[PDB]
Amino acid sequence: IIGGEFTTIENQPWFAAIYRRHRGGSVTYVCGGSLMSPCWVISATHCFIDYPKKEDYIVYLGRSRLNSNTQGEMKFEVENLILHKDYSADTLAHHNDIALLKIRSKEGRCAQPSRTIQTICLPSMYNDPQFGTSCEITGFGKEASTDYLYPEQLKMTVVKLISHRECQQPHYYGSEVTTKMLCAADPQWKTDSCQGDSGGPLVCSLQGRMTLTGIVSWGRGCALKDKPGVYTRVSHFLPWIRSHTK
Amino acid sequence: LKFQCGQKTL
Ligand SMILES: NC(=[NH2+])c1cc2cc(-c3cccc(-c4ccccc4)c3O)[nH]c2cc1Cl
Repeated sequence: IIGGEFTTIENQPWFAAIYRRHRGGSVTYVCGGSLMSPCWVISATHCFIDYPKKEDYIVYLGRSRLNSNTQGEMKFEVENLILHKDYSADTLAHHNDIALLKIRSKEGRCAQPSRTIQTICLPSMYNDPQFGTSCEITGFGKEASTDYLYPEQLKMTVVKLISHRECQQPHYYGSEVTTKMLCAADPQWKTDSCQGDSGGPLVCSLQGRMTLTGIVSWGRGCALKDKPGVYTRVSHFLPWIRSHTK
Repeated sequence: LKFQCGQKTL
């Protein structure tokens, strides 16, 4: 996250950190995700596409730091890794960039609720907040587009949803943004999501609930003028989610 | 206790 503040998982208790193991001993961060129900975490397909071997990923819930432990955290294995059928990327956009990970602890259990582990709510069918709404994004992604390391402390920031008309302006993203995407930016192009925040949540309040409105997916640069962050429009994928989380 | 989606507790 560019700008923003440093926070603790109690402020985003549904945030999931996904890492990949390497033969050799290291573990590297891959993407963020969100807990939808006790056994399911949703993220973005592009985070797994190049290495879809589930046995090599680890998921942690209740984590405020990247490589050090947080007391209360839970470690999980990926029982099922579901990528979207129709996922495609072009020169910028990723279409149908959503993925599901069914998690299982080494003891055979799913997530358990605590002050650091909570689920986030799903929107109702094609129901979104109106443009203008301020939503928050959280993650361990880059703090500057030139950095080559991720922060150790979790960050959060607030961005506003913008209309498709504004985002599809030729000088923003044009037709690359579709109806299954949402754009969000900072009025002053000061704070934004960046590489590493990928797969994580865009949370807004809908009908009184903190709802997972988007998944961090793509953007040109990070915090660049007239280059909003583009998120997967979760409300348009509910049938697909249902199809696997029944 | 049990999950209540969208609720933070601080
Ligand atoms: N708000 C933005 N401007 C923005 C920037 C980036 C940048 C990325 C990104 C850049 C390089 C690699 C990956 C990546 C590739 C494979 C696995 C994981 C991440 C990214 O997600 N994702 C992004 C998502 C967003 Cl909204």
